[PDB]
Amino acid sequence: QNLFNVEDYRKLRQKRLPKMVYDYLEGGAEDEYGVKHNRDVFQQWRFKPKRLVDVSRRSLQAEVLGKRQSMPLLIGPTGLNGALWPKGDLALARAATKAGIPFVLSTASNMSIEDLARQCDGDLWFQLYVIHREIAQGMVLKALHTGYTTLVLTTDVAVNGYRERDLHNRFKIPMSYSAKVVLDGCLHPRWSLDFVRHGMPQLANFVSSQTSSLEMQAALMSRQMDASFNWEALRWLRDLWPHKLLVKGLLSAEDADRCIAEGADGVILSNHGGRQLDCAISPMEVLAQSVAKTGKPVLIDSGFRRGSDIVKALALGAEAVLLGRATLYGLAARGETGVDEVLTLLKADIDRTLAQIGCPDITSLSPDYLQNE
Amino acid sequence: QNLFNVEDYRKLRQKRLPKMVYDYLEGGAEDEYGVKHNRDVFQQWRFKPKRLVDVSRRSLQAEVLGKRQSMPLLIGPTGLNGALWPKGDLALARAATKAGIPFVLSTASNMSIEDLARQCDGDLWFQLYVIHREIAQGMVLKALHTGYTTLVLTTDVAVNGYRERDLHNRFKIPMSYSAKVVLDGCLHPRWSLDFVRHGMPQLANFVSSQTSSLEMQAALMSRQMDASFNWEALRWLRDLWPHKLLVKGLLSAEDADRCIAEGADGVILSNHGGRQLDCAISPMEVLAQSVAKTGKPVLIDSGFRRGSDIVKALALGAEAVLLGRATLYGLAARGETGVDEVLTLLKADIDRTLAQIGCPDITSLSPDYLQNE
Amino acid sequence: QNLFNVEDYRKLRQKRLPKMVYDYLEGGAEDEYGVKHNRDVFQQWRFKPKRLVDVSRRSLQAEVLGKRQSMPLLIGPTGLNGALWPKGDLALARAATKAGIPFVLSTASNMSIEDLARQCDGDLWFQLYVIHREIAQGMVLKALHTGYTTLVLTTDVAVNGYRERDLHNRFKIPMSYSAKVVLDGCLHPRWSLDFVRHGMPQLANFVSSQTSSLEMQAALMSRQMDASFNWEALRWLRDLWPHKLLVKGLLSAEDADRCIAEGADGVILSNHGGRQLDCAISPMEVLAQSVAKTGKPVLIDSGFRRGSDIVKALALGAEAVLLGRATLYGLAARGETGVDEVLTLLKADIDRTLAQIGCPDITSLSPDYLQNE
Amino acid sequence: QNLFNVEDYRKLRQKRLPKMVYDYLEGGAEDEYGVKHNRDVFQQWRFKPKRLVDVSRRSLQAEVLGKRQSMPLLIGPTGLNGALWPKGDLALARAATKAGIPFVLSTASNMSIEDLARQCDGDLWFQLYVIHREIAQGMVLKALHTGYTTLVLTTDVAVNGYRERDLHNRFKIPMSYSAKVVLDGCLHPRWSLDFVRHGMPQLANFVSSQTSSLEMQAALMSRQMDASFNWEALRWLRDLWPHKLLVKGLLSAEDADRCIAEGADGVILSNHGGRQLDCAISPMEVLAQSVAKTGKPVLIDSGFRRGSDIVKALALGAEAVLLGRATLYGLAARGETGVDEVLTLLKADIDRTLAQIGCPDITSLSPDYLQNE
Ligand SMILES: CCCCCCCCCCCCO[C@@H]1O[C@H](CO)[C@@H](O[C@H]2O[C@H](CO)[C@@H](O)[C@H](O)[C@H]2O)[C@H](O)[C@H]1O
Ligand SMILES: CCCCCCCCCCCCO[C@@H]1O[C@H](CO)[C@@H](O[C@H]2O[C@H](CO)[C@@H](O)[C@H](O)[C@H]2O)[C@H](O)[C@H]1O
Ligand SMILES: Cc1cc2nc3c(=O)[nH]c(=O)nc-3n(C[C@H](O)[C@H](O)[C@H](O)COP(=O)(O)O)c2cc1C
Ligand SMILES: Cc1cc2nc3c(=O)[nH]c(=O)nc-3n(C[C@H](O)[C@H](O)[C@H](O)COP(=O)(O)O)c2cc1C
Ligand SMILES: Cc1cc2nc3c(=O)[nH]c(=O)nc-3n(C[C@H](O)[C@H](O)[C@H](O)COP(=O)(O)O)c2cc1C
Ligand SMILES: Cc1cc2nc3c(=O)[nH]c(=O)nc-3n(C[C@H](O)[C@H](O)[C@H](O)COP(=O)(O)O)c2cc1C
Ligand code: NA
Ligand code: NA
Repeated sequence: QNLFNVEDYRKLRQKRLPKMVYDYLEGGAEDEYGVKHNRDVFQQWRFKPKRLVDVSRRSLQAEVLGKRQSMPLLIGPTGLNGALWPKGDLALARAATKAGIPFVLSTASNMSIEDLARQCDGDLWFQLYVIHREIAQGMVLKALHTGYTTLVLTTDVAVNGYRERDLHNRFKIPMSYSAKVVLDGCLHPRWSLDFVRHGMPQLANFVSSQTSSLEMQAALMSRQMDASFNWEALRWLRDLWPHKLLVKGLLSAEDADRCIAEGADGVILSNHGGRQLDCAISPMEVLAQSVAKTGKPVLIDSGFRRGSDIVKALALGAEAVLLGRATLYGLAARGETGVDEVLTLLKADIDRTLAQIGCPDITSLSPDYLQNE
Repeated sequence: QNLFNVEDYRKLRQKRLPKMVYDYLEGGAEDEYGVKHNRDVFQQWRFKPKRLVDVSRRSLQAEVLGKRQSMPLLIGPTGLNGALWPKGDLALARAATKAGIPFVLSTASNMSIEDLARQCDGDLWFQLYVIHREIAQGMVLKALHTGYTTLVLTTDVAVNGYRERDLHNRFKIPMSYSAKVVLDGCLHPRWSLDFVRHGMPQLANFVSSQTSSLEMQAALMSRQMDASFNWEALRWLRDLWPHKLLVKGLLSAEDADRCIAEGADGVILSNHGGRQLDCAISPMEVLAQSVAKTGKPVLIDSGFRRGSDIVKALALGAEAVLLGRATLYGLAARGETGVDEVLTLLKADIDRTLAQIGCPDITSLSPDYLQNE
Repeated sequence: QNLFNVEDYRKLRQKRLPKMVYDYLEGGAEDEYGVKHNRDVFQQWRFKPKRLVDVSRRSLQAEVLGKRQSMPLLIGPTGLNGALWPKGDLALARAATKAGIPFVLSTASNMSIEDLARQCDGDLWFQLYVIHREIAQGMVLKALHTGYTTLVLTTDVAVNGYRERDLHNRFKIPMSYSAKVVLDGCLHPRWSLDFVRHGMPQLANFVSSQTSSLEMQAALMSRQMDASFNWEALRWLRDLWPHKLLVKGLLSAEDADRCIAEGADGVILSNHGGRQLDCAISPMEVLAQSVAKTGKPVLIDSGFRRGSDIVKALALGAEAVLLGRATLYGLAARGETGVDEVLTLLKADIDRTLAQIGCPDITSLSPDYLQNE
Repeated sequence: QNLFNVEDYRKLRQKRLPKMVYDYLEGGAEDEYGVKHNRDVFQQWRFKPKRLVDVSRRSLQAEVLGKRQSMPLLIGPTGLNGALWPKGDLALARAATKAGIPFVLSTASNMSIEDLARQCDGDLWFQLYVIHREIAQGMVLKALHTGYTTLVLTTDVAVNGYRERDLHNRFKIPMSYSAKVVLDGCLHPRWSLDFVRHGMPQLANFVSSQTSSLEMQAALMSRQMDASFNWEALRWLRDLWPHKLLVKGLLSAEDADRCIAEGADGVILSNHGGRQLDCAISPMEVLAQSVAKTGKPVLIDSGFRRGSDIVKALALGAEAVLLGRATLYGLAARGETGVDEVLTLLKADIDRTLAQIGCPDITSLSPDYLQNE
């Protein structure tokens, strides 16, 4: 284990995964100015430590939507985790659970709402795309009836982002074979062996006797995307769903406030990890405004790789941070154990950062610890 | 092939064109800080999407100078397109009309005012350089009588810009042969064959028994450039031309306002794609100001390569964007089909961008969708 | 040789030291954005020279904590200098005294408090880490009774910084052998020979019959670090120590002011040379503010390599600058002579800088000689 | 002649000159952040052209210190031009004269005050270092008696800058032979042949039967530098010199104003081409302030390579721009003809720039043509 940070796991993923799958994981939209901006924006703050503060007893635990967890991270929703590691959705969820944090299941998961709730008893969240009311109500109810605590509505994939790595690779659900496909698979024998042994992953929440192939399932899922979803549909969802409701994919304090007005319990500021709109702002640019404007839980993702990144968001008011690629690196490098190791480092990293800035209780973070640069 | 954006066609044009011709198309003035700045300035804005907006039915069509077109782009005027592809002016013109947008013919075209109007029935514009009243009145009249709808006066080539790529290549109108020339032509057989079969392109609006070679046509054209053209000459032109009149090459709101005061119907903010003055501002720096100061159509060019670039200019108030090199890459790679394809990508790209930022009708764009950085 | 500045000695140290030891000396925390920022920040000021000032007689001497020295530098505290050169602590100490400046011995030195005082008669300072009162009182007392004039309390190593060079190299106190270790030692025969002849360096202030190996000494030292050290413990130390007391590792004027309030004689602004917290501010960002807020001696370190760096800190109000790596490069390249030489270059460099900016007496420096940029 | 700008001549110099001489010409002080800043600062302004202005008749001529010249450039003072080209001082002066502009002779020239006035009838300036009154009065009077019109006092070389290229090369007046010297001379046969044919250049203003070698002359010149020269000595000089007096090497409006108060007719803002103090401001940073503060001629140098650079200084108020390296490139590349060609380009370049920004009369330049960026 010569692995000391998230980036060491990224490097390991790139060796195990075929170029085509790594490009699906790593790529962003168009020129990828956005993913770069998602990282660079964190250099806009530096730390002003408070010295001679007793930090001998540190606590990372905190309340997210009124419920205590061991640190303010979550494993956020990502589709097709089964391309990365067998039963990857369950790997992630078990690691989140051992680490004391929630896991968010994707509409596009390779393991169904119900199979995951049957095999793991952590705090499971479900994320729903913007889709047409009928089959949406079908998923929401399966999540209700199996004990999912909070529902996430992702609003930033009405239409698909223009990801040119996937276009250059021809990475699309009807795959077939190719000079490049076979070659890519052959130079990555560990993954290909895993792939033959276990088979093509399925869009498990679209499976049935009648839609029994991936090509069939994806076609159904894209037919269900609803680019007309508006504030009215959100009220419909608020009324259908009795527990915690969050709106994901927002990039303004104004939309954040409107979501709360229509009944949301909180929001997730996000640009989908730079995968949807290359020239979108980072959510860090509207965090403090959205926190000040709403007074309700503001969570955030997009670009987080280091404990200092996370700490900066928490000091500006964020209730918690969702990990996408960071823990996905652990998954495809080393499976469920990889995810455990990444969360173990990030916890140690957050904990070390709190020590060095003189703030022993994570809930007492504030901009006072930041220099604006 | 793998052609998914404008840059992929640049790569393709660079392979087909001989180095000297590629350098005439691509180059800018002196150090080329200006062409660089023309691209970089677009990073001064990022997008704040509005979510939970119905974007299932999008419209790109808009009024330019009171006339509806399918999207707010134009193929702007560029000279010597016949160096890029046989009958290059008509190719560009036929593609613009299929796509539903105007095409602007250059004073320096390889096909004459009249011959283009006899071969294309789109919305044709004519651009006139600052030149001496006599032969200017001649071209203006040919254009009026052949049904051109709009006249644009280009005001930024009083003197020739200092383009050091052409100087180092010895790319000048008395060409002759050389070790390098022949070598360049021989390494580009598709283009050289096209050139041998079809001959030396000619300045078609300067052809006559007396100026029967390209050298004589260019000698005449540069002797006709009139660095004294002032506000008086503009009024003279305004009285001579009864239809829509635009002034191109402005880089201040004050000059824009004066152009409107002297009867112009609108302006084109431009620095000639960085080809005339390396240290000129980008026209994006004075776009919002010119829109507020004149209240008349403000169009713009210089630097546009991505749909996101175009959308940012439209949200700051521009009526439309003219393309120079972007559609010239398609022309020089694959002719009229290449041009079609580039316009097809840019229309889809603009449309996708509108979807992602939550603005379904292009006419409702505003700075509200922008963050200034 | 061709040794004309500090960087030339870095190049020389890098050739003699094995890669693992060079990485312990050179490395910083995590991404090393901090060490980079420590250098770059000096570019935020440029010089406005005053001309037609008589600068024929220049003086570098100045009062630090009321005591005259030949120039306003100190060799600050660094641990494990014996890894760089035999008797490295004494070499540094003997060179400082020849140059007329204090030397600060580290808690983590390879030569004991008492043995250094028996072998050098300069102005010796002792730096104490934040540790448990019992053995702290022991070292403080050894230093008082052996004639140390100043005590500095380093407050920024509650927890160890995350230095990934050492982790990737497996550079840890239970070392052992390896393919890479032996290879590294064999490619650096001068250093390896020195190491074989002289043995494993020891934490000399933690030596006893029971902690008779380096592993045991380091085990003891890290168990003695006291993350609870607070303002109360500082008063305790203030009463225990009768002479000059400084607090090192501060990064705010507010903490500086509190340190003065609790009896300290001055402070050292520091981020431990970027080794503890990658995203910490440079202390130059809070230098002028700390000087104005306390009105007491404000010293500084972190990033200094050029005489111009030093002069800029002095014009903003700093009483003196401590050197870490700069004089360690001289030590590891050429021992006590290397250290002498580096101090000789830096004194000449400071003196030349004063000549060029028209300020003949170092004590009259002021921001008036600076432009903020 | 494939030479279209100053940089093409720099490239040519580097091939003809031995590395050691090129490094003396090109190098700056220490890290050479200063020369880089001297270039980069010009990117802080861009141009806002005025359109539809009659620029058919352009004039470059202007008054410098009340005397008309053909363009507001000067060839400024540089020592050891005879290392670059035989009788280089006379080459430069003849080119300045054919181009209609003054030439400034250096104290450190390879041709004496009197020999140059005997062989060229242009507008000759003399620059004097800060030196001890006696031999200074000897040079000032020779310049007076031979018709030099203006005297320049250079105040920024009290002590020598720390130029590490010269230190690495051992480029010092007692040269001798060496592995590197002979090798350098052998790989540059054109220059070495020139050097044997004509001999070691001499500090011609320090020549006599008694100080008849370069080693003797340089020793005398460095003994005469007077780091005590102050405002009193300046008044002495003002009284000794009856014609125009300028003070060179200033970097503040305050010193500029003081020079005028003590009788100077104007100042030259300069940092000696980045050769004296790496971290000095560019003089462009205090140009507009010095122009506004004094109301007397403010000239400038340091960093000028392009006509746009020059134009920007003139629009901020500068009376004229002195060239150092720019015309020295022409000299060592191609002798007197090289200097002619460089000035011909720069005139064409200034003239083209005025056309493109719509300002036909150079005296009507103003900040109105600039955008601050
Ligand atoms: C405009 C909208 C377009 C829709 C965009 C949809 C993009 C989604 C990408 C679909 C990829 C389907 O995910 C599927 O995963 C399987 C197993 O995990 C992998 O399987 C495939 O890739 C590997 C690459 O070496 C090959 O060895 C294998 O033979 C091939 O079938 C691919 O990853 C893909 O077949
Ligand atoms: C601290 C202050 C130090 C004082 C600084 C003084 C630096 C000044 C540099 C002095 C160089 C004297 O300039 C003199 O020029 C002659 C002819 O032009 C050149 O002559 C020399 O260089 C060339 C290099 O190839 C050799 O071939 C030749 O044999 C050698 O003598 C050198 O340039 C130098 O000898
Ligand atoms: C491969 C991949 C698949 C994703 N799938 C989904 C998804 O199915 N549903 C969703 O709401 N967000 C999805 N996301 C977005 C993440 O939830 C999250 O917003 C993003 O990854 C955070 O950016 P980061 O990767 O830099 O941490 C996906 C992200 C990636 C990288
Ligand atoms: C090869 C080339 C030729 C051009 N010729 C003309 C021209 O003849 N008349 C004109 O008004 N503008 C001309 N232009 C400028 C363009 O009309 C347009 O202003 C510029 O290309 C826009 O910048 P862009 O290439 O970055 O899109 C030319 C540009 C290029 C690159
Ligand atoms: C190898 C090394 C060891 C150090 N050891 C100590 C130490 O033991 N105690 C301490 O207070 N500071 C220690 N420091 C920090 C230095 O005292 C000083 O604050 C820092 O080196 C200044 O930055 P600079 O290297 O850029 O000059 C150490 C620094 C280095 C590089
Ligand atoms: C090789 C060289 C020698 C110089 N010698 C002198 C000199 O003897 N006296 C003087 O006043 N300035 C001298 N200068 C400074 C120039 O006069 C001028 O200030 C500087 O070169 C302008 O910067 P630039 O080279 O970027 O144009 C010298 C500059 C160079 C590069
Ligand atoms: Na299910
Ligand atoms: Na003389």
